[PDB]
Amino acid sequence: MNKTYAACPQNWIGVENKCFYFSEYPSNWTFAQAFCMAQEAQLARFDNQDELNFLMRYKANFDSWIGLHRESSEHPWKWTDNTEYNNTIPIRGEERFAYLNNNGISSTRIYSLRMWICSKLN
Amino acid sequence: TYAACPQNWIGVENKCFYFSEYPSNWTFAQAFCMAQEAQLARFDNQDELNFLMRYKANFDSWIGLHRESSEHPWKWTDNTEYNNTIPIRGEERFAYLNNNGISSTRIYSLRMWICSKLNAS
Amino acid sequence: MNKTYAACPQNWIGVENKCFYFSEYPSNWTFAQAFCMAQEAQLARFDNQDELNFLMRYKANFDSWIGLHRESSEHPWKWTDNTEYNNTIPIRGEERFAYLNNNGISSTRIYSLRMWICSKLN
Amino acid sequence: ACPQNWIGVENKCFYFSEYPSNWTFAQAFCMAQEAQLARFDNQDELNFLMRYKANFDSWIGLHRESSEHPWKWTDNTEYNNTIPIRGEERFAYLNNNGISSTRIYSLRMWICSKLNAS
Amino acid sequence: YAACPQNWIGVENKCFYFSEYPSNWTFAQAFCMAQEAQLARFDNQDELNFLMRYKANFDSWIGLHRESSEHPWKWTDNTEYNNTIPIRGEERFAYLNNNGISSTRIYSLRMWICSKLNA
Amino acid sequence: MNKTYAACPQNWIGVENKCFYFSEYPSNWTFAQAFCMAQEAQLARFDNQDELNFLMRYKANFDSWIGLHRESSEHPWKWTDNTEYNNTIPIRGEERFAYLNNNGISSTRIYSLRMWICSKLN
Amino acid sequence: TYAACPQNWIGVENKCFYFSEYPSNWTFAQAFCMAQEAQLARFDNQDELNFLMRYKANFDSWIGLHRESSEHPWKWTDNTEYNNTIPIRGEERFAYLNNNGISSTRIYSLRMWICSKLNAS
Amino acid sequence: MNKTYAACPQNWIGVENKCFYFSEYPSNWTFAQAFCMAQEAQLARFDNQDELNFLMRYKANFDSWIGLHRESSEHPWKWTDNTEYNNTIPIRGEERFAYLNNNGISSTRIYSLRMWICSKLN
Amino acid sequence: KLECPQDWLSHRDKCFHVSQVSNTWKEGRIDCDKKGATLLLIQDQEELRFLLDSIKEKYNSFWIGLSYTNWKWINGTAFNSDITGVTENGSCAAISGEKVTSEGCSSDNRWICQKEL
Amino acid sequence: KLECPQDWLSHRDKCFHVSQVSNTWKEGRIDCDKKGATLLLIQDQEELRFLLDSIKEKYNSFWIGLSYTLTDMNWKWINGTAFNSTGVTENGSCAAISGEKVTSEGCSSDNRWICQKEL
Amino acid sequence: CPQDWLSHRDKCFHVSQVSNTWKEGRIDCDKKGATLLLIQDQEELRFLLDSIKEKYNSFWIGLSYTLTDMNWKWINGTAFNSDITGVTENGSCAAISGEKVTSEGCSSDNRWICQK
Amino acid sequence: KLECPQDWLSHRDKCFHVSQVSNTWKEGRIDCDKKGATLLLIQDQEELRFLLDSIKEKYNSFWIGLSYTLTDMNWKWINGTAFNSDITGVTENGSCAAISGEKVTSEGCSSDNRWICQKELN
Ligand SMILES: *[C@@H]1O[C@H](CO)[C@@H](O)[C@H](O)[C@H]1NC(C)=O
Ligand SMILES: *[C@@H]1O[C@H](CO)[C@@H](O)[C@H](O)[C@H]1NC(C)=O
Ligand SMILES: *[C@@H]1O[C@H](CO)[C@@H](O)[C@H](O)[C@H]1NC(C)=O
Ligand SMILES: *[C@@H]1O[C@H](CO)[C@@H](O)[C@H](O)[C@H]1NC(C)=O
Repeated sequence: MNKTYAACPQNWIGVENKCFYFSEYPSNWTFAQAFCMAQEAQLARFDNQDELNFLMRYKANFDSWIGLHRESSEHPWKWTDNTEYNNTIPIRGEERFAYLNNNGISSTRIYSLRMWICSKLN
Repeated sequence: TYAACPQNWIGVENKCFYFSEYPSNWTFAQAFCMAQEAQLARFDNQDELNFLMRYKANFDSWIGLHRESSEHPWKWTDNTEYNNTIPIRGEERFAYLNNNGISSTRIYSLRMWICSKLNAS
Repeated sequence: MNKTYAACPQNWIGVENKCFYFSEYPSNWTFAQAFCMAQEAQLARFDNQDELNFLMRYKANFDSWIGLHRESSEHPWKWTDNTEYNNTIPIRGEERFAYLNNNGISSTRIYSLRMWICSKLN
Repeated sequence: ACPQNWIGVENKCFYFSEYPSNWTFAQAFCMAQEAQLARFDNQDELNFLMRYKANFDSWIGLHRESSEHPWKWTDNTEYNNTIPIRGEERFAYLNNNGISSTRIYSLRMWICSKLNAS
Repeated sequence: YAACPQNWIGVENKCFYFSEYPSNWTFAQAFCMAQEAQLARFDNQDELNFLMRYKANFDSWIGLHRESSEHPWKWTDNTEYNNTIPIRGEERFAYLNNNGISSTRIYSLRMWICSKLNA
Repeated sequence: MNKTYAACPQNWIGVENKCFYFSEYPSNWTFAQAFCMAQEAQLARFDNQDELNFLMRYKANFDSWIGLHRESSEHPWKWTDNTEYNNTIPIRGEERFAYLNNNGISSTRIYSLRMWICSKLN
Repeated sequence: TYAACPQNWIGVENKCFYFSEYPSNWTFAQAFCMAQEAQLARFDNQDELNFLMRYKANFDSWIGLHRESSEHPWKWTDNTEYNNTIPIRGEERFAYLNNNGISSTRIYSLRMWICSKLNAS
Repeated sequence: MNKTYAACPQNWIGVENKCFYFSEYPSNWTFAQAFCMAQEAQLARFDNQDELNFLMRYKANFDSWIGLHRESSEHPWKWTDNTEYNNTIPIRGEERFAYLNNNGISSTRIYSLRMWICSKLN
Repeated sequence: KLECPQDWLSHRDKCFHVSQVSNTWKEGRIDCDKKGATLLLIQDQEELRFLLDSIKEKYNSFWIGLSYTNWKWINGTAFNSDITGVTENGSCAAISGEKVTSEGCSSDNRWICQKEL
Repeated sequence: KLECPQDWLSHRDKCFHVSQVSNTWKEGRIDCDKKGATLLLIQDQEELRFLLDSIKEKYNSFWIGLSYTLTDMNWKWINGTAFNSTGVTENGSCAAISGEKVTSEGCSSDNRWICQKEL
Repeated sequence: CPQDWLSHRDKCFHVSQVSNTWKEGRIDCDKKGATLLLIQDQEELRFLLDSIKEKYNSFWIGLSYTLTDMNWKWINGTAFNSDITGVTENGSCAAISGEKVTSEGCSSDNRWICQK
Repeated sequence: KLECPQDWLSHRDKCFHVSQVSNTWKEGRIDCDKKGATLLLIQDQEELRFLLDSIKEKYNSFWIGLSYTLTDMNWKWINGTAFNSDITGVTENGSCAAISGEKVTSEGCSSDNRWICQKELN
């Protein structure tokens, strides 16, 4: 071999064409979202079942923030792009912000504390 | 070889951090840090910021970021402009950390503070 | 200034003459203890109130392993040195392995999963 | 950018199996992907392996001639014994307690490791 | 640490081989491949300085090639060469000399350098 | 303090607003010039007496290539910018390429081997 | 990014060194460096020591080493003890660089000097 | 491949089981020997023809100090171990300290300036 | 007469909730409405003295239902000094220490919600 | 007659618990005793087929109440009667369900286990 | 013959340690008041090879192929006769590579042999 | 009467050699003996004024044949009569004299300093 490369920046994990940041401590939705944006990323977005399986596996047993939000309980779920969610995995609860848990995806208020996952394309 | 940080200070990589137990205005906080050959907290990377956010706990705390006015840019205590990685909240002149990230308040307002200096001799 | 120092190795936190390491994911007591020993450390020992305050604070709200064990419910609490614990902060529960929680110090099974704290002298 | 089904951690490229096998097949599988059974060189590498292996007891690149012989990597370089291996067997695997050992023929998930390179 | 094999020189994380006789580009590239290596690649100023210093007075092949005079210079990886040190001559195969890097025919004879990571 | 900075890249020496590189082995003018150009630099240029004094002092007892050249013995000395030299320190010899020696500045053919100084603005 | 050393100072990695134009006693030399927000030179790696030995030319130059007596250990101006990598010649209290390495002399001896400070903000 | 190694520390060159260090500037025998000792090395020692060939090739055209010394002109040449030199390559001159030149090995006084070479086992 | 919610403070015929969460004054009002409450309206000095003695985390500032939109309560009668110690611009009031202080409405602060019985 | 515990598997007049925790065979026996149970005693092929189809995490090995001792030179259940026709090798081995077959493994190896309670 | 040149028959040879293009090789010989090497016989070639020492390098000679003539010509300037240039012909120059005369690109860096 | 060596200074009936090499006073005496000379014995102020005006490198200290010993409690020349104030400006312990600037200074005999050798013609 004559040269080595890296999949992603330091502290990030590479899964094919994506990079992911798994937080070391919990925070609210606002700080999380701000943190990802600073790294030229967004709160985690899964585009296929493989990406979702990776997130669920590596998130360990940490309830973790993802990039799904809704205007109200009567409004549709949207990504941080503002593109609507395909609703493949329905979200539990009657709140505006989505997080991953051991049962799948659940919801809470902007101000609750949770770990977060960032995502960006390599 | 290493060099333990002083009493009441936390050590994080090449820096040394002091988290106050009591609140004050920004002017006193800045004066306090200068007396310890330090400055109000400066974060240069994500690791340093993660430290500050994690250890500050539930204490809204002063960091070394100020503005001349709402229409002026944010500056460190060095007077070097802010990289604006984490855009500060509010339309006020003096920055501090909270659970939402970095917000701002008036001169006279009281908050706890963070000093920061390089571990050096 | 003409020399810079670090107080503790990379990923560790310095409080006076001690270095602390806070886990990134949870594990059981056996792996946690093995991890610390590999870094020429032990599961977190708080000598004074200042050291205990820091641990409780920096650990966020994560139930984290500390170096206190007992042979059985009827046996005294000992450190990993095998020096007996001064019992300043009494440990809750009737289990053999101590861990920090929001209430103070509690007890669980060797097999329970918890975030951990490694500690060593600088 | 690591190949499909592989995870990139720093300058290394890791493969976490979906189906289990013996130590002989596992080693053969990794070699076919221009890789070897997982080697951890630092705490960060070991933490990743332990975290992502989930609840799957997975083979790593550590083998013994006998219970009275030292543990060696697939390079044939001896293991620094930082994390002592549990059991009195010749082939090691990662579990929730750390590292354990079994016989050549037992079925377990595996982990392949290679440098992200050209 | 881990010493490079016999007849090889270790410079940081790389192992280099300087031939004892000359040969055509094709046999040299084949010789390096046999030692789990490739014709010499330099990634920094330090690596290039080593090669230039130890090359001595032997014009030596390196991993740079070109499809034609109108095509870009590429490494054996097929990654294009950053052209920091432009190669002199209008030929397809590069070699190190005292003037820097020059080019010649696949069939001409030169000394050679291999390169591989210490792994 | 707060953070530390570098005046110049690794292996380069900083003198005011300039960076200088001193070779570790000798080479002809062609390679020496090529080397500097690859680092977005040129064979040393001194603009004042302080810069020249530094070069003479740090070059030790190594006859070194600087960025002065002439078309022929009857042509004026020019920098790599093609700006003419101020001739404050006259160059010895009747050759086309300048180098620093223990006496001051001398000249030789393109092919001779010497050490070499690179320079560039910080 | 890259930050230039002041006038008459030489930049080597993250440090700024100053080489005196005249000799003096150790006391004035130490006082001169302090005036420039610096200290009598300290080398932390082989590269820093190589630079000092190379640029000091043929000038016996004061550095930041001292010791209380012949029977006392060598300390930096920080009061941190020296790693003794290059043992100091002589049975005296104040160190200076020469062509043989590092030797020692009395506080009132005239040597040339070298300062050093971090290129810090 | 799955691990990276080095063979020698930074600025050293690996030849078989040895690590040679070639200086960047000249000094006397005393400082040169002191420099090597500080890196847990000694002035260069060649044990075979291959080691000597490497030294002569990489030393370029620099007269470089090695690890051979003798009490007087009438005394035998010894290594820094104090083991006697096999006199395979006879040393030129009637002086007490050896150094490598383009002709082979020559000798001078302790105080003369030369480049140097350190060697230590990997 | 109905009783105060499970983990709220009780005084006279009022229920208080002191937040641990901070945001703008506008966002503070939104949280009280979601809770079926309003921002704090201090009726007397006795009510204030009670709240201060029941806060514990006296080192934080808390939004109240008073804003410079002059100074008006959210109920919404004009304020009578009988005193907001600070500076007036496009300000909102907050309990900072043992006094009512005027701060920027964009600042992040905790708040006190109140429910009337 | 009393029913199986809250989160245990029910089949015939037996209760099963599949552990998520792994250890030595000796430590497996200790965990079942603490639970007021015993290691798994497979009565028939129907019981085995049930367990396999109700495990889900079939990709992990599970200790059972069967061990080989030199004293008897035979495979004995922990109840404790000799085994009658384990695909593997016999030395100082303990049995475990690895895949869809009973395998003999080293008793020092870390493995999960299946506890059973009789009704 | 000059002070540090090789002597054979009624010819002087200089083997360069410096390398460049064939054009630049010709320029160096002219500055020396010499010309590039013209091999008269197999005896002269065998002598040069046995007196080179650095046999592991290639050396330009006074032989080049031009499209205008479609032939190999010496710089004296007689068309070449097989009495053998082992390589390929395009816009090439000859060089002693090993123990044989080889055709190489004239832009390649090579040492040279001057003759007086 | 025979003349001074090839590159030595000539004054009255004395030859001087100023070293560029530095060492202990003991090692300075050894170098003069190897040269068939002795350390400098200043006969008068005229001889001193001559040496100072012929040094050039006034920024260095030079050993002379004058030392203080506890056995005599006096300053003695190496010839070896006792010194007379006809002035050594410094401190006396186990000291040796050296020309530092335009004055004779008492220094530690272990310090590295250059020296002045002298040869008598008579
Ligand atoms: C509004 O509240 C204040 C006390 O906060 C009170 O004095 C005033 O009477 C109230 N206004 C109305 C209309 O009840
Ligand atoms: C022990 O268990 C096996 C089934 O695992 C059974 O066939 C045997 O009869 C049992 N022994 C006794 C004494 O019940
Ligand atoms: C040109 O040189 C060749 C030998 O290199 C020789 O055979 C030929 O006769 C020469 N031509 C003339 C005109 O001398
Ligand atoms: C010793 O030297 C001093 C001058 O340095 C001189 O005055 C004295 O007479 C000399 N002693 C003898 C015995 O010559």
